[PDB]
Amino acid sequence: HHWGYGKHNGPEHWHKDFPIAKGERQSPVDIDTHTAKYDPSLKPLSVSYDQATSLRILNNGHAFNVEFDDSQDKAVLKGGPLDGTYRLIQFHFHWGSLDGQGSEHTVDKKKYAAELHLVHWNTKYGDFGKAVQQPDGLAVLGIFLKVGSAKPGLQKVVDVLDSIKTKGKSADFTNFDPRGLLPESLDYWTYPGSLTTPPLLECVTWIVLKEPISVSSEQVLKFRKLNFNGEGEPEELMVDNWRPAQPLKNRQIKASFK
Ligand SMILES: NS(=O)(=O)c1ccc(Cl)s1
Ligand code: NA
Ligand code: NA
Ligand SMILES: [Zn+2]
Repeated sequence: HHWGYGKHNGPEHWHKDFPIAKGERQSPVDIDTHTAKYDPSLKPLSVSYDQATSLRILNNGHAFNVEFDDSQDKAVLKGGPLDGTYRLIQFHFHWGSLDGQGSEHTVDKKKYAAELHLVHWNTKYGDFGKAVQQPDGLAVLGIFLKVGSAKPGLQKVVDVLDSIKTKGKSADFTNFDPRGLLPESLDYWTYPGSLTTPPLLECVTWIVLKEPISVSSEQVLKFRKLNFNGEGEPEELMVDNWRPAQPLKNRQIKASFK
């Protein structure tokens, strides 16, 4: 037994090994757009990715991670709701078996085909491992994907997936520019939450962009050819690797835009 996204190990089972799954600040949530309040004290988001150094791409049996050098302030997120500098460590996606599902956050109950998470840690805590012991340790930039026209800046990711088909495979992945994954607008919603995979730690300031990016049907079809299993094991397609919306509890979602 190990956690996953199947009938016997999926989100309804996670609380048995990770009791915080039933906690007070779990993610994702539904973003009810009429209940979210504009906050004039929020700042524009500052995304500084010009000096990013990607290193490697890894199939971890749950998703694929594109990893970055986080030993200096090379790719950072400031401003917005944040009171510090947050360094990019990795990005990954969640996606569906069908175009009508796959996102973790929803917007007025609408599901997108996929969701991109750019994961950053607060530099005042020194390393990612210490940051995930803190209530303000992480900031995750979430971006919705809809199916339509292709996203050119995603294609290098699509094309390497053949070399990391199965759990545990990694490949060199240098000189990837994450600026190619952003929409035009940086307008956002924000709320306090958690990692959406075990260990489900309640360390995250979520920043979810209002504008989706559009990717082609062929791009998301290639995500769906990945495998949850290892090489030489029975093939189980890596699809529907999303957690559903969780109770909002005593939280307020704020909007950067009126
Ligand atoms: N899915 S997420 O909350 O971005 C996340 C899961 C594990 C991480 Cl490390 S970051
Ligand atoms: Na509100
Ligand atoms: Na270094
Ligand atoms: Zn995620």
